[PDB]
Amino acid sequence: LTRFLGPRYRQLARNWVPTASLWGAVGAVGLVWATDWRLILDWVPYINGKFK
Amino acid sequence: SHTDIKVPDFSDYRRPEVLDSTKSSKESSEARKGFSYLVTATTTVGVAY
Amino acid sequence: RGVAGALRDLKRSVLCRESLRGQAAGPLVASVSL
Amino acid sequence: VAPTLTARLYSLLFRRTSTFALTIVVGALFFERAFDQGADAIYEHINEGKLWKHIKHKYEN
Amino acid sequence: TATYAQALQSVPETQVSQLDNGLRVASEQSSQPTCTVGVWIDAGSRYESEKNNGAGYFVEHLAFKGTKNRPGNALEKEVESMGAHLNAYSTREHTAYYIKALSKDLPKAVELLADIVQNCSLEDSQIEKERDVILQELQENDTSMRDVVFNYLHATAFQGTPLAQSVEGPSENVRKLSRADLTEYLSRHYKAPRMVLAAAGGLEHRQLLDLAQKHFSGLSGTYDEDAVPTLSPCRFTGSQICHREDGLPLAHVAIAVEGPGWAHPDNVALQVANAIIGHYDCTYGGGAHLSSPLASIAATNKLCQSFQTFNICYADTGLLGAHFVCDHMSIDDMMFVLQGQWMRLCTSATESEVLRGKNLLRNALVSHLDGTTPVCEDIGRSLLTYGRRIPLAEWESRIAEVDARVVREVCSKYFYDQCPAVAGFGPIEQLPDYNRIRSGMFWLRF
Amino acid sequence: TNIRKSHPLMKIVNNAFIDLPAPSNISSWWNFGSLLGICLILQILTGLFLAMHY
Amino acid sequence: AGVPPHPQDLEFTRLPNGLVIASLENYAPASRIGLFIKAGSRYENSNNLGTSHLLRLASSLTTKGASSFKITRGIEAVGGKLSVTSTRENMAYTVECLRDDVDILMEFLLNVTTAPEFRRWEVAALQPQLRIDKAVALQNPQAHVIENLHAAAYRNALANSLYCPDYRIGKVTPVELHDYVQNHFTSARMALIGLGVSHPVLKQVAEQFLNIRGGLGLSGAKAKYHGGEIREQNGDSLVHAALVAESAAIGSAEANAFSVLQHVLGAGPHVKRGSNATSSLYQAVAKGVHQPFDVSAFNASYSDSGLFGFYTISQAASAGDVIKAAYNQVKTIAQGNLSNPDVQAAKNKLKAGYLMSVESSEGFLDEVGSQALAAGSYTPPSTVLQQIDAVADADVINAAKKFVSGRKSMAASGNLGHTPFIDEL
Amino acid sequence: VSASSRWLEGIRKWYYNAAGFNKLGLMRDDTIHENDDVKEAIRRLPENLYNDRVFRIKRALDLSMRQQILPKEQWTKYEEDKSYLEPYLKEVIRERKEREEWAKK
Amino acid sequence: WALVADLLTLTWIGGQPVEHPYITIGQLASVLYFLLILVLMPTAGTIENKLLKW
Ligand SMILES: CCCCCCCCCCCCCC(=O)OC[C@H](COP(=O)([O-])OCC[N+](C)(C)C)OC(=O)CCCCCCCCCCCCC
Ligand code: HEM
Ligand SMILES: CCCCCC(=O)OC[C@H](COP(=O)([O-])OCCN)OC(=O)CCCCC
Ligand SMILES: CCCCCC(=O)OC[C@H](COP(=O)([O-])OCCN)OC(=O)CCCCC
Repeated sequence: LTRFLGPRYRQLARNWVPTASLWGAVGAVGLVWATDWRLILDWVPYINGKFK
Repeated sequence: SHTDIKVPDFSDYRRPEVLDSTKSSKESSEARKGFSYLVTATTTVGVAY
Repeated sequence: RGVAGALRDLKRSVLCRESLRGQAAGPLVASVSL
Repeated sequence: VAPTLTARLYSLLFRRTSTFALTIVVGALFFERAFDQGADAIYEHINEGKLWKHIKHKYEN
Repeated sequence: TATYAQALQSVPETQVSQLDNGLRVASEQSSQPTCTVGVWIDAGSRYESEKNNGAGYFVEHLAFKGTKNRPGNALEKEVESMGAHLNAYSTREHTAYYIKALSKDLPKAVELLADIVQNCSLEDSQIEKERDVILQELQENDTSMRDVVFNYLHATAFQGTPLAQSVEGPSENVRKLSRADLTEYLSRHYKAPRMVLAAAGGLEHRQLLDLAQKHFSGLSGTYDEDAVPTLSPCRFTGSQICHREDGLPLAHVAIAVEGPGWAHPDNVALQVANAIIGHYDCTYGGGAHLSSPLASIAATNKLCQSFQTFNICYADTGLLGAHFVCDHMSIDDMMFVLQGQWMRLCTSATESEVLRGKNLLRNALVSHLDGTTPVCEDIGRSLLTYGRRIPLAEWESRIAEVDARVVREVCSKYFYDQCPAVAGFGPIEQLPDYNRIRSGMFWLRF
Repeated sequence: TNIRKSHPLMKIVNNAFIDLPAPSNISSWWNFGSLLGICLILQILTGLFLAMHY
Repeated sequence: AGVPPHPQDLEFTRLPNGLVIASLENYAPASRIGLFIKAGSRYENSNNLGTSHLLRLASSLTTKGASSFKITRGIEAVGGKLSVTSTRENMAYTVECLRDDVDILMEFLLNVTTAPEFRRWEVAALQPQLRIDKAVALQNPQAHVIENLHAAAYRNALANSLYCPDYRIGKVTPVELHDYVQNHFTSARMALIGLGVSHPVLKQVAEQFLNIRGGLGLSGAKAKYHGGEIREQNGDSLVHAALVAESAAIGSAEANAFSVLQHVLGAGPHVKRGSNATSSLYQAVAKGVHQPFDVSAFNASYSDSGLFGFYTISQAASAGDVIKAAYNQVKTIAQGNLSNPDVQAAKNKLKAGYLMSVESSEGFLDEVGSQALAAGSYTPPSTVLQQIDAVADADVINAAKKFVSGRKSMAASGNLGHTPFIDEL
Repeated sequence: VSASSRWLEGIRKWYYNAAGFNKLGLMRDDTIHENDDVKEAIRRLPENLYNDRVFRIKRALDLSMRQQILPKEQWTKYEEDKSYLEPYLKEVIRERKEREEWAKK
Repeated sequence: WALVADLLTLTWIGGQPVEHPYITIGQLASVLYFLLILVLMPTAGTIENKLLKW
């Protein structure tokens, strides 16, 4: 449990933070696009084709 | 005798950026890889739709 | 790397007389390392 | 001449697989609207005056 | 009491001088009673054409067989009688002839090197004798799978260029090479601006420069004719060559990407990354506890008999990668673990292992420059490639600059998502397809 | 060594769809094996969604 | 200007317990420390053959002060090296690292040499490495010929092979390893040599840790020359053969005579692809033999005996013609046919080769370590050249005479259908 | 050393006889769950202790089949329970802890 | 067996109306369910390790 507490294991977290942050954007944008989530999509310029 | 083994000529198959044997291939590596991956990305964009 | 010194995987062939010189011994020594 | 567009597309978007995916999911969002908008415009043009949305204004009130 | 940093300052400066005919003369003095002296020429198979390929390797067989002033045995008897040793070698870019002898035998040693480089006899009776000798050596080299697989790697990686050519040349060119082809090769390439007289050991730089004026002055230099050689770039090609031979008991595999070349500062960081992966042999003692994950896994699961990383440097190009030999059912596992370590270092290298790679390099650099002959080689080769001797204190500065960020950036620049040149030989049915190898050069998780 | 080869589940998928040695010269008439698999799955999905209303 | 510093002298010290410390401060960036031990294969007997081979392979097993994991990772972390070199007389534990890390590798060296545990399971896991080590060594045909040459020459204690007999692989026990270290790794059988290290710290280390009192005294188990022949019919392409007679123990003046005789006859080339003009053995065989071959004088000098002769490589059908031609060439020197210029050129090859063999720290450390055990002293090179100059032409002749008249030992491997027995020479 | 430490030992002997693996002839280290550390320690046992462990487990599995136990005379006495595996398992754990401490740097 | 009897209690309470005192018993049995699995049974295994001296 406490094997992963040290300098090297914090360096590994540093190296994968830019990647893990991008997969979260891929998942987030993929969730908004797949469900047509209007809360987020209404703020995008070209996808305002709703005509409420 | 293995020094007789020359590699055949692939000039009929090489892309235009890779024809000159005196020009580095690094100058066109990004463009060549970008094209085939643009084909893959556009394909995934189509299947996603 | 392991070493065997005496001159004072199929390895290869030594056929001609030029490559043979130096092969004849001249006291064994066995070295081992990491 | 600077490197071609496909070269700057590779190093900037396609090198990392994570950005390669972010490019696709973002390209899928705009492609859907642009393709559905354009494709519907071709269907309605070929069928002008026949669909209900064309004869809709006659029966407003 | 002296620290490691202070010991790098104590190494004597390498004194460099140049004659009026372009011949550079370099030396590193010490207190030794012995010394090494030689001539490094900027010639090799990369300068040869397809018709005269192997000509330099032919001249190497004739360099010690007689001169105009010392015909036949006369050269050997002088070298042997003073207890000296005479040697030579030829790569794709450099040719060298050097003598090991006592310090008092310095003037005779330089005199012989001059008579060798300038006044080679090349008797027709001797050329026919060496014709059969080189042919036997070609048959001998065929049995060394390591020499074969690395010639294949050059053949496929630099296909269509001079670097694809091997040093020995093809069997047909050694049979039809005339004396005129060889003299044409000598007058064209053995020119004073392209040679370096290097020495190391107990000797003052003055007597070397005097002997340089005394014996090498009679050499056309600084303007031969409108026949100047110039090395053009050499195209690298992602490709694969597979010599299937199931009669051999172990497979040989060499895989590599394109390296930058001699002068690029990135070679230091690349060598640090290669040192982390390191090398393995079945006679190593460490086995499972080795630091390198590839070596540990290779020893624990017995994936190979050996592997080695390499960074081969040429002018503006090179071969960066690894070579291994293994059982026919371990070629896939070995390729998988190898590529996984390239990708791991490209993306997620850590600080401690990078320090190990820097320490392995510091020990390798100082252990190699121990003896007059290694230092004499470092002097000669560096003056041709770098145009100077890079002091050990400068190598330490460039090594100390490397950290984990440098390795991740530098490894990704040359490894990540790049087309390798693959060469295989032996029972290689299980060698992965090139597309699968090419897919191992990136990670979908990254 | 390799997770794809040693895991009890992935080794069956690996030895069937990934690392299976297949001939280098099978033509388009060998595509109908997978197409039959797709048709069977395609008929089951649509078949099930029709059973929610039939 | 560009000149080097003033080179220091080698410090040398004998402790009253028999230990020998010798150090040189060369101000190099690297340091090198060697512990040389009179524990080579000669101190095995017929009940523990191969124990010193397995010991040579066990340098990274667990010690009382450092586990096997720590030794491997600890040395590699600083980019260091740990080696074990063995001869029939000595074992040499050598350690290399940058001079800022001498303390770390010294601690590992002492643990490996003075506190090995030889754990039952670690030793068992290491047994198959004997088969791999021996197989890699014995693919040089020179190795097995010289194993058999010593097996044929001596009744005991040098007949013992450098490599473990096959029947012993897996049979060497941890008790035998413990007993081997307690008996032979003692103060009066050891020498602590160091480069890039100060003399006080070595002498300090020597007095703190290397004071192991003798479990077995300096053995008087003298090697007894007997002579004989071992022949190995195999499927090699060429016949290897060595013909030898008892010559002289190392350090004696008669040993220097045989070393000069070695270079009068020829031992290894000086020119890449050269005809070897100054080698009288090679020219003597090339007279009556026009096939590919090689021939070299063999010289092996030990503490209490020696073997001098020559080594031949030839086609199977030319094996007798090559051996008889070479042996006759030694007879002409024993009959007096030896010029003074011939002896001077031999002294130049010998004197030059000795100096060249100590250019490097690796070769210098090995020479100082061997001198410390063989002689209990350090003889500088200028004194060594002085001893070579003292060899007379008559001494070279009498050494040839001792070979011609001495009871021979012979080892050969190949297709031996035309390889003579000793009595046929 | 005192009357209270005999009561802690008293309940330990109670729990020992309540655990009941002594009724099958087993020892405490025979019952341990085999993880990677335990498997290595068992691998390092000398031949005699390995063969003894194998037969006790075999005899206990034979009893568990029949739903039987040994006579009380042949039960494992708490005072005689030999921790034959603990010194080997302590050393295996100590080595792993060292590998895990090097991995942190 | 406290987990079984506590589950036999939830079974009994489940087939009864939501009225006094079944409301309180059903809440106690519900907490006892998750407390036995998450807290008590793991703690017993640790106590048992100490009594055997490991
Ligand atoms: C709940 C909400 C969740 C929503 C999530 C939405 C996410 C949308 C997709 C984004 C993921 C992309 C992953 C990726 O891009 O990695 C897949 C792989 C890479 O491509 P690559 O090899 O260029 O390497 C790439 C090398 N680089 C990176 C250096 C350039 O993509 C390929 O290879 C395969 C492409 C071929 C497409 C056809 C597959 C479908 C199956 C058959 C369809 C027809 C019959 C059913
Ligand atoms: C090999 C797989 C299958 C085949 C070849 C198949 C074929 C057919 C065909 C040809 C029809 C006639 C449809 C029509 O004329 O309108 C039909 C009807 C039907 N099938 Fe399937 N089917 C398959 C699988 C399934 C499965 C797995 C289910 C249920 C989960 C299913 C549910 C139905 C239903 C509810 C109908 C009646 C609705 C209709 O007629 O469209 N089918 N099937
Ligand atoms: C896992 C199953 C999820 C089912 C969601 C669903 O079917 O779609 C509902 C909304 C529709 O978008 P909205 O802008 O009308 O929003 C209307 C809000 N009711 O989409 C969402 O908002 C997606 C939310 C994802 C959360 C996990
Ligand atoms: C939801 C998205 C799932 C993504 C999985 C994926 O694409 O599989 C990997 C391959 C390409 O990667 P590679 O085989 O070069 O491996 C790279 C190793 N570094 O892609 C394909 O061609 C496989 C076809 C999948 C059909 C379902």
